Parts: sequence; C-alpha cells; structure tokens
Amino acid sequence: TQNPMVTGTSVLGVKFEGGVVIAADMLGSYGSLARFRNISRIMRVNNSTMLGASGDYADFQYLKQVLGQMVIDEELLGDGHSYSPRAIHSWLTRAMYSRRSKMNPLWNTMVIGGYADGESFLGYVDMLGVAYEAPSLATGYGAYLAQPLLREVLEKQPVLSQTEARDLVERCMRVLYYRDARSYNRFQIATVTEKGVEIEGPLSTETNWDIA
Amino acid sequence: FSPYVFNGGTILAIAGEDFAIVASDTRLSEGFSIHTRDSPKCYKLTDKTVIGCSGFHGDCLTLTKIIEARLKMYKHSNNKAMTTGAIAAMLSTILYSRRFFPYYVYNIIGGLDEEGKGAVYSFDPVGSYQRDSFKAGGSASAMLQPLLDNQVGFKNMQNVEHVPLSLDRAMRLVKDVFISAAERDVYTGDALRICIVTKEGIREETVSLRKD
Amino acid sequence: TTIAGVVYKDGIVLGADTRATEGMVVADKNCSKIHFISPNIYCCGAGTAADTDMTTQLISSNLELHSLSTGRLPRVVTANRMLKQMLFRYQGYIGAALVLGGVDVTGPHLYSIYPHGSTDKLPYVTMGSGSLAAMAVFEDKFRPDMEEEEAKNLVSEAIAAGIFNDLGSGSNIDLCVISKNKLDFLRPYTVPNKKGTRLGRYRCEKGTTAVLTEKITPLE
Amino acid sequence: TTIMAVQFDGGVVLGADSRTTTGSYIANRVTDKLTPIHDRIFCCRSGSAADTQAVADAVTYQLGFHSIELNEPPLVHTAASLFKEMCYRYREDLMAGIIIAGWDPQEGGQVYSVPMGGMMVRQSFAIGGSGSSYIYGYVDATYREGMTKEECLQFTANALALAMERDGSSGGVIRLAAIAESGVERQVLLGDQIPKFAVATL
Amino acid sequence: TTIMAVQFDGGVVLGADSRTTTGSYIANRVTDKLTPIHDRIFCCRSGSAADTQAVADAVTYQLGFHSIELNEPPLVHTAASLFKEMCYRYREDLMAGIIIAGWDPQEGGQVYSVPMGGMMVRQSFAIGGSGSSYIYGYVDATYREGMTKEECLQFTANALALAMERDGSSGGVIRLAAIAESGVERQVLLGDQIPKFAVATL
Amino acid sequence: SIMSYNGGAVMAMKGKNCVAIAADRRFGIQAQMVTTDFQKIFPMGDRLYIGLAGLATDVQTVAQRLKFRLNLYELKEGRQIKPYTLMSMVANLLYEKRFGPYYTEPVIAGLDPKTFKPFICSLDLIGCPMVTDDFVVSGTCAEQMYGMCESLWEPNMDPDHLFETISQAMLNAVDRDAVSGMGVIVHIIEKDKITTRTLKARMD
Amino acid sequence: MEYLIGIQGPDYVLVASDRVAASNIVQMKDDHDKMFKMSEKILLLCVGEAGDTVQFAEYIQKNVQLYKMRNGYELSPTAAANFTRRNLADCLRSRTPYHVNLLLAGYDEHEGPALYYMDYLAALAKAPFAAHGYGAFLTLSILDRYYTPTISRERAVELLRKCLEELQKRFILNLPTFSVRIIDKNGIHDLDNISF
Amino acid sequence: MEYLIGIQGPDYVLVASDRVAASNIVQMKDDHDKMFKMSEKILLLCVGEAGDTVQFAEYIQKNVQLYKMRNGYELSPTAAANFTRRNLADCLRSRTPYHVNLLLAGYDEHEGPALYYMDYLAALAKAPFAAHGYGAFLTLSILDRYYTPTISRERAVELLRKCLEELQKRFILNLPTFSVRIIDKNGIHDLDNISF
Amino acid sequence: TTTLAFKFRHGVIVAADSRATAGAYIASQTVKKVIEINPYLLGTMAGGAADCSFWERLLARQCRIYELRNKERISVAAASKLLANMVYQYKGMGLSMGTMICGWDKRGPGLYYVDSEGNRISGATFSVGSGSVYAYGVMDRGYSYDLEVEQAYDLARRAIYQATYRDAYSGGAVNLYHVREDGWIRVSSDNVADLHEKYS
Ligand SMILES: CC(C)C[C@@H](C=O)NC(=O)[C@H](CC(C)C)NC(=O)[C@H](CC(C)C)NC(=O)OCc1ccccc1
Ligand SMILES: CC(C)C[C@@H](C=O)NC(=O)[C@H](CC(C)C)NC(=O)[C@H](CC(C)C)NC(=O)OCc1ccccc1
Ligand SMILES: CC(C)C[C@@H](C=O)NC(=O)[C@H](CC(C)C)NC(=O)[C@H](CC(C)C)NC(=O)OCc1ccccc1
Ligand SMILES: CC(C)C[C@@H](C=O)NC(=O)[C@H](CC(C)C)NC(=O)[C@H](CC(C)C)NC(=O)OCc1ccccc1
Repeated sequence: TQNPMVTGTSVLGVKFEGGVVIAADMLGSYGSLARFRNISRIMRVNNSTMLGASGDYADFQYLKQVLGQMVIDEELLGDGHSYSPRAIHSWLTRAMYSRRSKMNPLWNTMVIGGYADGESFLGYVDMLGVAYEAPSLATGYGAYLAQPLLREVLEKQPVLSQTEARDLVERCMRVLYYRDARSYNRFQIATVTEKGVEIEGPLSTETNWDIA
Repeated sequence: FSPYVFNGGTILAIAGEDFAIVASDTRLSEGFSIHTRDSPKCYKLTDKTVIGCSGFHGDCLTLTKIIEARLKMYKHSNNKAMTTGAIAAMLSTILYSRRFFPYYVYNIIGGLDEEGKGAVYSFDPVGSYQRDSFKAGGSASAMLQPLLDNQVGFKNMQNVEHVPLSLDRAMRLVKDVFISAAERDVYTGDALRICIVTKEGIREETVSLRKD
Repeated sequence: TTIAGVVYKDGIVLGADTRATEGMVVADKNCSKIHFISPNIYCCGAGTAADTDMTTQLISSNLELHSLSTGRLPRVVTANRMLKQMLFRYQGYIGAALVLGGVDVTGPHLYSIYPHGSTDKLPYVTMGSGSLAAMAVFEDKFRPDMEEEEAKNLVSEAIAAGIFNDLGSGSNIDLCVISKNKLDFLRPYTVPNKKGTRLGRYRCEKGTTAVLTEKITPLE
Repeated sequence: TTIMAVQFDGGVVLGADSRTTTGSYIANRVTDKLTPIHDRIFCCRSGSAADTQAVADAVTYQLGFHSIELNEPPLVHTAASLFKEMCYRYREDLMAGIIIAGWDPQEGGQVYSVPMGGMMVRQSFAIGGSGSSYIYGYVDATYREGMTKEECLQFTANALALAMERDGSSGGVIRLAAIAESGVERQVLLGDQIPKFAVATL
Repeated sequence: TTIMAVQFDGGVVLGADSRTTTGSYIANRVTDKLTPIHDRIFCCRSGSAADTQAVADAVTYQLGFHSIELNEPPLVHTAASLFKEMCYRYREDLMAGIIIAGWDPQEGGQVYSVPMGGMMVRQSFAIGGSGSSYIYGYVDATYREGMTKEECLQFTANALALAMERDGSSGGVIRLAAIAESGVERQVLLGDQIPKFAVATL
Repeated sequence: SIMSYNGGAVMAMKGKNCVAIAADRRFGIQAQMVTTDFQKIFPMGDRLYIGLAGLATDVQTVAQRLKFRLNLYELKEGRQIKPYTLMSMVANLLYEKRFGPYYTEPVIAGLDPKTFKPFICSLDLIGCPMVTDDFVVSGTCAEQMYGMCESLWEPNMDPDHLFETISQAMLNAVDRDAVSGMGVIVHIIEKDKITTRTLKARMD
Repeated sequence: MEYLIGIQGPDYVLVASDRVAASNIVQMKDDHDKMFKMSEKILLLCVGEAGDTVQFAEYIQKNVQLYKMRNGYELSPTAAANFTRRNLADCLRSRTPYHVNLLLAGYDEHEGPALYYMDYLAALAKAPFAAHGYGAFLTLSILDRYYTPTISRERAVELLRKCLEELQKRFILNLPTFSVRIIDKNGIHDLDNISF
Repeated sequence: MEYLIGIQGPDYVLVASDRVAASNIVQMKDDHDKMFKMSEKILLLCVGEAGDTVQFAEYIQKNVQLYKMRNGYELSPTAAANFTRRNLADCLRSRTPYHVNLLLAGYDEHEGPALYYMDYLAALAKAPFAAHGYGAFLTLSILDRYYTPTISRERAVELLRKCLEELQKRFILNLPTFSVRIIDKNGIHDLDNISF
Repeated sequence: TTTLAFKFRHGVIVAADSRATAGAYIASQTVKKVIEINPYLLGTMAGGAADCSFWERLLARQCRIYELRNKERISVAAASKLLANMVYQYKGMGLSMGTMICGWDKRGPGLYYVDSEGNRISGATFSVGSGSVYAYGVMDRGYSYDLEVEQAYDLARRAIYQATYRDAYSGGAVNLYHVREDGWIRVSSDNVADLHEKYS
C-alpha cells in the first residue's frame, strides 16, 4: 500500500504472570474522520496466539485472511504440531520485510501476544520488518503516551498479575483517549492464558474526568 | 515511503594474541523513542566467531539469518565449519549482491583465525572489508575509534613500551569507551554486552550503562 | 527536552531536565532551562536554546522596567501577553516553546506559550520532545489542590518519564516552587543518572607528547 | 474544531467544542473557543489558534476604544465589520474563520459569519470549523424558525455533539453561551451531559 | 456523488443521486449509479466512472458464472468478497468506493461497504461518495433500529436530498431501490417529489 | 555542510588554576590545503583567549569585530573584561545575525583577571552560551574530540598534566578527520605565564 | 578558468598570470593583463566572474591611491590586504557579492616581501607561495617539491617555468602566454613574458 | 570535446583527428588514436561519450571484417556508412543508446572517394568536407572559404594545416598534435602528424 | 586517494596511499589499494572501495580461468579489455571505479587505465584518485624513461607523499610495487609521517 486509506490507532500490549493482554480501540479513521466505529482490530490467530494491528485496515484484513488460512492448513495435518507465537512472529517479520524489499509495504504495525509451554510471549513487527520482543509494547501514539507508564511500572515491578496488567491497560487507554486525536472511547481487551484466547466485548473508558 | 530507518547501535571489536572481544550496546531506538533496552547486537556464528551488526534493524535481522543459513549450507557441502576469514569473504559477496539496494548495516566480525590468534574484520554497507586489529562501528564509532587508536595503537605516544594487549586491559578499555560514549551519544546506552572468544569457547558478560 | 508545570494548592511547581543536544550528540549535560522572569514569575524554555534565552531575557528586562515604574509586583498575565505578542510578530520563526508560571495578587497562574504566539492557561502543561511522556503522568496522577510535597513528586515523576523515554532529554531534574510567600529554586533537585566509574587508568605521563616549538611569555 | 451560533428572538446562542490539536496530538482538551469581545458580543474562533487569538485581541482593543469614544454600547455589526476589515486585509497571512454573535439594542440578537478570506454575511444560524462539514445536513433538516432560547441551546448542543463524534479534530466538552439583554449565561456540558446517539451494532 | 444503503428486517434499501461530473461540468445529470450485480444483489458506485463500471461488469461476470456452477442463488457476502478482492488487489490503480446491498435466503438483507483501499465491513446502514461527508451527523441522529421498508425509503430519500442540496458534485434526481425476497422495486424521485427543507431568511 | 567547507577544530580544557586552549593549523578549501599556519585562537586579554572554528572568512570577521567591541568596552570602562562578560558580548554579537548567522562556534578560555579562577565556555553559531567545568569542543571532529576528552580528562590537573591531556585529545581526534589537522597549537594559561607550544602532528 | 601564481623570496615577490580572455570556447584576447598596480610596491592579481574582477580591483585601486594622496605615504601590503578582505567580506552577504579570487603581492621597507591569498569568500591567508584556478591543482605540488625559503630570484623564475611547463603538458586549457612581474625594494619590475 | 575533420578530393580522402584523452582537467594521454580501420580502404572516426565510442566503433569493425571474411570482398564505403547508420539508429530508442559522432571516410574502386557525416542521432549525410567537435564551429568557415572540388592533396594538407592553426590561435582547449591519414586507391596511408 | 604508475626502462612502478574516508571521517589508514591479480599482474584501486575491490577480484577470477583454459598467462591488454567490458554493462548505474592494470606480458611492460566511465587507454604514466592532480605535477617534472631503479622508487614515493600533503582525502602509508620481467615485488611500505621527517 503506497498510501493508507483507513487506519487504526495505537495498539497496546503487556505480559503478566501466566499470559498476555492486548488492547485496541474499535475505530477505523479515514484521515481525521471516524468512519467505521465498530471494527475489531484484534485477531485470534490460534489457541495460543492473538494479534492486534495498527495502520491500514485493508492490509490487516489481508493478513487476517492469509494467517487464518495458514492456521487452518496446519490443523488439517493433525500431526500434533502447532505454530507457536514465536513462529508466527517470525513469519510476520519475513512477510513484512519481503514486502518492504519489493517496495510494496504492508502499512501495518502488529503486536503479537501468546502463551505456550508456560511462557508468555509479546512481539512487535513494523512496516519495514523491524521486530523485537519486549515485556510491554505500544504502537502509534501509544509509544509516546502509553509506553512511558507501562515501562515505569514494569521497571519498578518486573512481574505483574492479571488484575494489575488489566488495570494498567485501562489507565493507558484512558490517557490515549484524552490526548490521541485518532482514538475512540470503545475498545477491546484480548487475553491469552493457559485456557486459550478471550476477547472482551466493547468496553469504555467512562471513567473520564473533565474538570475544566 | 522510505524503506530505511536508523535504529542506532554501537559495536566494537578488539583482537588479541589469543582472544577476540566483540561488544555492543543493547538499546534499540527509532526517531526520539526507545523500542527496547534488551536487544544485543552481537550474534554468535560458530564456536570461534561472533558478528556485530548495527544500523537498520530490518536489515540486521535478515542478514544474520542469511549468514546463519549460509554457514549451515557450507558445513553440509564441505563437512567442516567455516573459518573467520571465509565468513568475512562470504559476507563481502553477500553485501555486494545488493549494491543497488544495500543492507543498511555496519558489520564487524571477531574471532580466532586458523592459527588461534584473534582476528577482526570491519565492513562497509556495500561489502568492502579489511583485516584490522580493532574497530568501532555504529552511532558512536567516531567517539570510540580515537581512544582505541591511542590506547591500543599507542599512536601519538613516544617512549612508551608496546606491551602486548592483555585480556583484562582489553575488558577495561571496552567498558570505559562505552561508558564515555553513553554520556555523549543519545543512541547508545541501557546496557553493554561483551562477547569474549577464546579457545575454550565464547564467554558473555553484561554491564549496565546510563538510561539517558 | 521535558519541561512541565502544575498548579498546586498554594502556587506553581515548574520542572525541567538538564540536557541540550546538537544534532544527535549531547552538547550540554547541565543546561538550565528554568528562566527567571521576575521575583514571582519563572519560565521554562524548550526549543532553540538561543531563542528561548533571548526571548525570556528580553521579557524579564521589560518586566523589571515595568515593575520599577508601577512600584508593584508584576502580573503573570502581563508576562504572558508580552511573550505571545512578540512571538506572534515573528510568525513562529523564534523556536521558543515556553511554560510560564507565577503567583501574583490574583493568585497562581500557569500558561503554555507556543512559538507561533498561541497561549493556553491550564492547571498543568508540558512542552518539548518529552512533552507526551510527561503529559501521560499528569493525565494519570494529577489531582486539583495538591499539597506542595505531592506536587513536587508529581512533577519530578513527569520529568523523569520524559528523561527515561525520550532521547532528547536526560541528566538531572530541576524544580522551581513558587508560592505567595516563598520561592524554592531547587537547581539539582534530583540526579537520576550518573556517569560510570572509570575502570582503567589512561593518565598521560609527562613527556608523552612531542613538541616542535615552545614559547613562554611571563605576565605581570 | 466546530463552532455554532444560532439567533432567537431577543438574543443568540453560541457553542463550540474544546479541542486544540497539533497534528494528531491534543495539546489542549478543555480550550475555550468563545472569546468575549465586549459585553453582549462574543466571537467563536476556528482555524489557527495564534491568528484567531491575535485577531480577537486586536478587535477587542479597537471596539473598546470605539465604545468609550461614542459613549454608547457597540453594535454587533460594527464588531463584525472590524473582524472583516482585518481578516480581509491580511487574508494571505491569517488562517482564521470567525462567527460574531451578540445582542445590541438597535437590532437585537445577530449572528455574522466571517469565513477565511474576509467576507461578512448575516445568517440566521452559522457553523464553522473542521467538524462543521459533518452537520450541514443535520442543521438544515432540524432547524426551525421561531425557536426559543431553550430550543436553540438544545439544537446547538445536539449539532456539536454529532460533529465531535465524527470529526477527529473535535472533542472534549461543549461550551455554550446564551446572550440577551439580561446578560451572558455560560455553561459546560461534559460527560453524560453531552447528547448521546446510539451507535448501530450488527 | 452520494450513495446510501439501509438494512431492514426482510431486505435492504439502496439510494443514490444522478450526477456525473468532469470538473464543474455535469456530463450526465440522470446517471444510474445502482448496478444490478445479480437478481437480488445491487451495488452503489462512487468515485471514478470508468473504474466502477469496469469492476461492476467483472464481478457480474464472476458472480453469474459462480451461481450457475452451484445451482443456488448467490450470497450477498460472496458478492462483497469478489468486490473486495478486485478493489484490494488493484487499489493502486482503482478509485472506487462500493456499497454492496442485497438479499439472500441464508442471511436476509445485508449491506456491505467497500471503500477505497479494498476494506470490507458489514453495516446496518452505509453511506459514501463526495456528498456523504455532509450527512454523517443527520444519519447518526435520525437512524433507529427496526425501521420498516417504508421508513427506510423515507430515511434514504431525506438523507440524499440533504447531501445533494449541500454538495456541488451531487444533484439531479434520487434513484431508490428496495430489494427483498419478493423482488426488486425501483423508484425515481424528481422535482417536487424530492424532500424539501426551507432555507433561512437572516 | 557550510561549516565543513574549511574544516577546523578547537578545544578548551580546565586544570587547577590553569586553562588550556588548542586548535589545529590547516586552512583549506574543501579537499585542498592552502596553508598550514592559519590562526584560530585569538588573544582577547592577558589571560583570555577566544578560539573560533568553521568558515575561515567568518572566523576572521568575528575575531575582528569582537576585538573592535572589546577594545571600546575596555577603554570606556577602564578595566579588563571578565570571561563571563566576554561570553555575553560574543553571544550578543552572534545573535544580532540570528537570521543569516556567522558560521563559527567560538570557545572561550581564560582566568578571571582578579581571582584567576579558570573559566571555559562554548557558543552555538547563533550565540547560545554553555559553561562547563571540564572541557568544551567545537569543529568538524567534535565527536572524536568528545570521545578523547570524556575518557582522558580528570579534575585538578597540574599544568604539565593538563597540557599532556589536551594535546593527546587533540592529536588523536584530528587524526580521524580528513579536513582537520596539519599541526596543533596549544596555549596553557597560568596566573603568571602563557606558554605556547606546537605539537609534532601528522601532515597527511 | 584563469591562472595566477606567486612565489615569495627572501627580498622579493614573483608573480605570474595567464593572458587569455575567453568567451564561450573562443580566445577573444591573447594579451590580457590581470595585474593591477595598487601602488609603487603592491600588485593585485584578480580573477573570477566577468565584470566582478575589474569592478572590485578598480574600486580597491582607487581607494588605495586615494589613501596615498591624502596621507602622503602609501599603504603597507598588510594593510592593503586587510582593507581588501574587509570590503570583500562586507559585500559577501549583500545583494551584490563579488565573485573574485585574489593574490596580493607587495614589499614593505620594514616587514619585507609579502604574498597574500584570498578566495571569493574573503578568507585571507599569508603564504610563501600560492596559486589560483584549476592550474593551481597541477602546479602547487611542484612548488611544494622544489620551493625553499632562501630561493634566489633566478631560481624562482626557473621554478615558475617548471610550473608553467606542467600546465602546457598536462592542463586541458590553452594558456600559451604568461605575464611575469617581480616586486622588491626598488618597486615593480616587468620581466619578459614566458611564452610557448 | 574531441576534434575530427575530413576533406574529400577528386581521388582521395584526407582525415585528421586530435590525439588528446582528458579525464576531467588533465590530459591523460597525448597520443590517442581516434581512427578505426574498418577495412583496407575504409576509416571510421569516432568521438563522443567515453566507452560508447570504443564499444560502437569496435563492434562495427568486427562486423565489417566478418563480412569481408564471409563473402571474400570488402564492403563499399556507402554500404558501410549505411550499415553504421542502421545500428546507431536502431539503438537510439533502446535502453542503451550510443552517444557518438562519426566520420566515415573510404575509397571505392568504382564510385571513388567518399566522406560521410553522422551525428549521435544517426542522421547520415555525404559532404565534400566535414568536422566534428567544438572546433567544427571554427574551422568549417575556413574550409568553405578555401575548398574547391579539384583540390590537390598537397593543397588539401595545406588547407588542413590552416584549420589546425586556427584551432591553436582561437580555440580554448589545448590540442597540441593531430593525427593525419589519407585514403586513395592504394589504401590507407599514414602521413606525418601535424604538431605544434 | 592517490595512485600512480609509470613505465620506465626496468619495468613499471606502482604506488598508492592507504587511506579510506567515509565522508570527512577517516575510516582506515591501512587499506591495500594494490591487488595482486597474479605473480605477473596487479591492479590499483581508486573510487568506491566496494566497487573496486569486487570487480578487481572478479577480474582476478576471470584471469585464472583464462590461464587454465589456454595454458598461457593472460596479457595486460586482454585483462584491461576484460575489466572494461565487465563494467560497461553497468554504465550509468552509479559505479565509481578507477583502476590501472600493470604487468609484463609477452610484449613487454604494459600499463592500462580503466575507469567505470568506460575509458580504457594505454600510456607510459598514469595517476588516479583525488590526489591524482598533485601526483601528476611531481611525477611529470621528475620522470624520465632512463631513470635508475633507485631513482624511480624515490620519484614514486615523493609523488605520492606530495599528494597526501596537499589532498585531504589522501594519506596513510606509501605502498610501492615494482613489476619486472619475472614478476612483481613489494619493495617497501613507508609511512607518510616517516617520509615527512626525511624530506623536511
Ligand atoms: C537547550 C534547551 C532550549 C532545549 C534543547 C533541547 O534538547 N534545545 C536544543 O537542543 C536546540 C534544538 C532542539 C530542536 C533539539 N538546539 C540546541 O540546543 C543547540 C545549541 C546547543 C549546543 C546548546 N542549537 C543549535 O545547534 O542551533 C542550531 C540552529 C541554527 C539556526 C537556527 C536554529 C537552530
Ligand atoms: C484555538 C482554536 C480557536 C483554534 C484551534 C481549533 O481547531 N486550532 C487548532 O487546533 C489548529 C489546528 C490546525 C491548524 C493544525 N492548530 C493550531 O493553530 C496550532 C498549530 C500551529 C502549527 C498552526 N496548535 C497548537 O499548537 O495550539 C497550541 C494551543 C493550545 C491551547 C490553546 C491555544 C493554542
Ligand atoms: C459512480 C459514477 C456515477 C461515477 C461518478 C461518481 O459519482 N464519478 C464522477 O462523477 C467523477 C468525479 C471526479 C471528481 C472523480 N468523474 C468521472 O469519473 C469523470 C466522468 C466522465 C463522464 C467525464 N471521468 C473523468 O474525469 O474521466 C473521463 C474523462 C477522460 C478524458 C477527458 C475527460 C474526462
Ligand atoms: C580503495 C578505496 C579505499 C579508495 C578510497 C578513496 O577514494 N575510497 C573512498 O574514500 C570511499 C569513496 C569516497 C571517495 C567517496 N569512501 C568510503 O567511505 C567507502 C564507503 C562509502 C562510500 C559508504 N569505503 C569505506 O568507508 O571504506 C571501507 C573500507 C575499510 C577498510 C578497507 C577497505 C575499505
């Protein structure tokens, strides 16, 4: 995509004791216009991997289709091997880099979260194939607004419980709504644990003080 | 759409009589933000060879994977692991293979030669390389090189005995140069990773730097 | 650069880092970014260093002239109006982003002046490259009518977030507390980061350098 | 940015959002975009914050001196004319769209629009800003002649709420102000006070 | 351009203006922007005339062949998918925003939006085109769940009438189509039949 | 860059009651060397020196205009200027041309005329003062100079050790710069003597 | 491009310059003079953009002669060189810059011979020898190889010849003739032109 | 720019070319040969972009020699000129055009002497005399003034010297020596270089 | 960079500096700018370090293949044409390379200059690089075909030294090569600092 058309805003992610949490607002902006306000920007890749994406939504849907089909193909064999979150992270890095080399990039910034073999995974992939794994991630304006809060807490306390991570994510999403001009009140929270992947319905940051 | 982005990073290699040292900072950045603080830039290739890559992380990941694949291909077809000199020659061809879309990567190889003595090879983004005794590359190369030449090369110093460089002295030099670089270069900091190559094996050490 | 300000219960608390960068290399490790405007008004500066210094110095001199003529303490509104009218006249070519705060007869006031000559009067503001990092802390923890100690801790944390998450900010944290009956200018309020201890010795022994010509010119 | 002004028998109602942005960053989320030029005369500002503030300050200075000299309250038309004169002359340098609304004894409640370029026109109701494009149909469909002050306040609140919902450069809280002979009554709608329209879910 | 589609229990309602421009000149003032993709599937075309006609013909050929192979009526979702695949693959070369609405036995009346770039999403109601930006507030305010076919027709006619009034690239006559299990009922509103909203008087 | 047209490098350092200011000698147009004796450190007093780097024409213009102002100031006030006031005069002079600036980055080194307190500073091309207690650098090889100074400088250095440190920092820094070098001139300013030395440097 | 060269000896200054005035691949003049007589002991060699060279050099000449007529003594070579730099630098940022490269040669009774180098940016340097133009690239190394501080004027002319022969053998432009002049305590002496 | 010239007489063709190979400002070679021997009675003179001249000239030389080896008789000058024009024109619109200006001189047993002019656009023309390079602007008028169809080869060399002397006097580039060759019914004869 | 070579009675002398710069930063001062194609042939580098190194190595590969196939060593003229044809394919694509092919073929000493711009000319003396103009002046004034071996060495060293003195992007050490009928030899490698003391 030379020029993105409908895009999603920041996507957050923080790993806790026995899982990972990812959040993303349900809003596709057509360049400073809240056009589509009820679109999910989080995907359940498989039983132990989820994915949230910023940037062009059309490119995200294409990756959703390609990644979904590949997971189906692997499950058909029934050989007892499943793509780990790290493997999906590796594949996405190669896919994004290959498109960049061809000068036809996939205008997306993806956050991968998973839990396999008793170990949380949280990965980052950019439009140009830049990839790394960190305890917390935030794309778009979240790298400026939300990332400072997550890093500050994690440095003080490396290990978080699920409740602490959920509260931290909620606070960060509130900050993004206050300051980011391409954000929306409604958002989703996806959690991956030993019991699989769960996506919470459309939440809200109604706890928004407006003391002017 | 620009297919390149500078992610920072500083690398350093010192060759000794019976050892080789490769060190790098563990910060990854983009623009004015910090992607992560725990991404070492030193990659172990064989039991006696290490490579340090810095620049565009998208190219750094792809190049390291290609080198890892090529090392395995050589071993299969030749029934012997590649030497440091062979790796440097191969990397030069790989880098020049993209002379019209080059890898935005600065590489420095370090390891033992066939005789058991430390060897260091420094590369340009397009392939040109030389067998040096010590080199620095990346964001703070201009800061690191002058002191290494003075202290390791004994340049501009008269009536000074040219005692062989010791492992302990080399380790102290590596720590000092990176500490000074952290105080002045914005792109280098977080932590310092040091890989020591000897006949026994590859040893690793980490020391904290400033967090900006 | 991260400069912040908060209006707490009694007065103003201004914060700032102490880093100045030329290109991508740290030039000054102890730059002072909180500028004296009057005995009761102070201004934090972000942007072009020369512009902020010249602008704050000029306004401070003008206010001192104004204060002498009137015989009364200057008002924050007067400082804000003079700053914006000057910056607007130059159409944003003065790269001066300012956080103006002070206490006067009408009470504490905090402004945020932008290079183009637009101002916002708000309970808390931030500027610089680390502005977003600081504003995250403010949006997360700010409360109206805070105690002086709580306000200082909040501004210190806001500046620290910018310091540790922005490449354009670093070094120490400076604070300036203004109230109706006090002014605490804590220059090195905190020192989060320090240079490591040198492990080796590289002292140059006398005679290590080679000299071509020498000339001694006694004075006095 | 969304600025709206309506005229009713004996006064006018002004409203605006409270968002100021620098790209995609909300520098100020509680900005007050209703600047009192005089008593019973207001202006809603849109466009560049620096230009509108400078222009509003200059007109405030000019109108105040003019009123003192004449020893009579200023006319809303005069205040609009001063805005028109400066906005037209510096049209190449200013990026400012204004709507001037207020009350004067001679003509009662008036609403004038001074868009970018410096033209002036009297309107029964006016809208402006980035977010005004999303409520052109709504105001045209739901506007009526002879609305009361309370109806105008609700009409303005509904229109602004819709624009803030859609436009990305609009948001925060809704600031209203009703101007009549009695005085100026300002209020702020925030949180649940803002009119709400259910989002369709399939 | 202004294209709108609404979904009710039993079917869908489509609507569009009838203006095609080449700058400020109206090349065709009675153009039909509702293209029957199949017996009970329609598409509303916005953007480039050539691109939309070419893509509509291509999908019609693909969907018809697909329906013949599988002796069953096509799915509205399948029609949208074919549009998405074409629009996404050739997003660099195409300038076309499509609304796909129709009825099929499995899912009933459905509306799918395929804007520029190849995105696809199902909506209770969809709008698009140059003039759609002027009625975002109106539709968000006046839309209610569980409307009837008659109410949806009135809703679509009112929305288009407002957009055509405020948009220079939209005008002419309103073309409406209601699709249900019974069939397709096409309608044209012209002259006084178009909804009218009075203008102000200052 | 315009600042790299003529190259150049100037550094200043602090010791115990002494200051050292050093510079290279090369003067060239782009890649061509013209002379190897160009003056870049100008005396502004008995124990006050200004070192300018950057465009050669601007280096000479600023040094002459600064002397013009300094001579008038001293005659009018009947006193020797203090290092701090010289900085302010230089910063004011540079900022008068904030639009169309002089392409030079001065560094000031000297002792207070009364207390003999060491003082060093540096300015941007538009006059942004910067006082430091360790050292200041300015020129084409700033990055190289920083690396040497940060690792060699120590506090409370005798004049002999101060000279060795600055000379080594300057020599090794310019050795990694193409458009700087061809000799180094070092001034060590003490309370009672000004010793000037020329270092044996590479001429390639 | 034009060519200038200057060699300074113990008690003299030797200067030379080509005598070609070209205009778009044609030699309009074969005996052009690029040396200006500032005074009885100073010479200004000016090359650069057309019009700028003559306008600047003549303007400086008028002022230097005026100084002599007003004060009764001539300007020193150093003062004249610094006066020229001041005027060039002042006009550098104006709306009418002068694009001229200058060599100033002179002899003072007290200071002795002096050769000065100045480019269009008005950077003034004092050198034992200097050269301007593209030919300077080929001849400067020759001067570095063979020049000595105590070079006799006979040897200096020989060294000048070696520089000019190099231009004929290796330079691409046609520069057949060169004006030659020498300044010493007796004033300006015009030597025989070096021709090929 | 390199210089080529050709004069056609009643029973001969006289061609000359300069012998300079300059990189940027330094003559890297002073005895360069710009004449290619197509056959025993055809010469090709090539000047243009570096690399293009040699690659195009050598390619044509190989093909003409191949034609001779295949058929047992050499190509006529007219056939060789049109063959060269075809290859240049064909490559003109391709991705690798040749920027070369050519002069083809040859003698035919039946038709007689022939001189052909061809610019880099592959426009072929037959003229009694022609010149290439910036010198052409300066020597062509001389040829027009003094050339007659019945010019003897002795007067042709004198006329050639006139043109070369004009280049020395009025041209800006340094072209000291020239290569001279003459084609007649006996083949190609190498005359003495005209040097200055 | 500065590289020079000239043919005289007893062979052809080849010399170069050892400096490589990345912009205004001196990346290295020990770069070998003379490539040993074979015991009777060597080539110099000037311009892009990567371009020169890769294409000279490719030429050395081609020369060895030629020797194996034809059971006879390649000639200097053939080697220069081989390199010129190889690089002409990429004309206009940004290659920056200038080289000199020096050797002793069956036709005596040979010296060719090959540039990425497509130039290929034989000659008696050549100089390539940024300091080429400076080296030309000293070499031209001191060159004679009848020079003695020791005199030729000094002329090459002095010409390179003067170029490094005047050229910012040239310096390091002067590597000197001599090509004779029985192959080339490495005669010396003198640092410019040491030379400056000797000449001054
Ligand atoms: C010193 C504070 C005001 C804040 C500080 C931010 O880190 N400001 C800065 O760093 C600003 C630029 C900024 C956009 C990064 N610039 C600076 O600090 C430096 C001076 C240092 C050596 C002390 N300024 C500088 O190099 O000026 C370049 C320039 C030249 C012409 C016009 C405008 C700016
Ligand atoms: C204050 C309102 C009447 C105007 C306001 C409303 O949309 N305007 C804006 O927000 C416009 C938006 C657009 C020009 C990028 N922004 C602006 O005018 C400027 C950006 C300049 C570079 C032009 N934004 C900015 O930094 O605002 C600072 C500010 C913050 C609070 C109050 C007043 C001013
Ligand atoms: C859905 C259809 C009705 C298409 C319609 C949408 O409303 N499109 C349009 O009205 C657009 C508007 C434009 C501003 C992009 N116009 C167009 O697509 C026009 C229509 C032709 C009949 C001239 N096409 C166009 O400009 O290219 C055709 C053309 C080619 C050469 C010369 C002049 C015109
Ligand atoms: C054989 C070469 C070293 C000759 C040398 C001089 O021209 N090359 C250079 O100076 C080149 C090109 C420059 C002229 C623009 N400079 C360079 O900086 C190039 C890489 C850049 C073009 C990205 N080479 C470089 O940095 O050196 C890498 C190197 C390091 C050690 C040995 C060999 C090569």
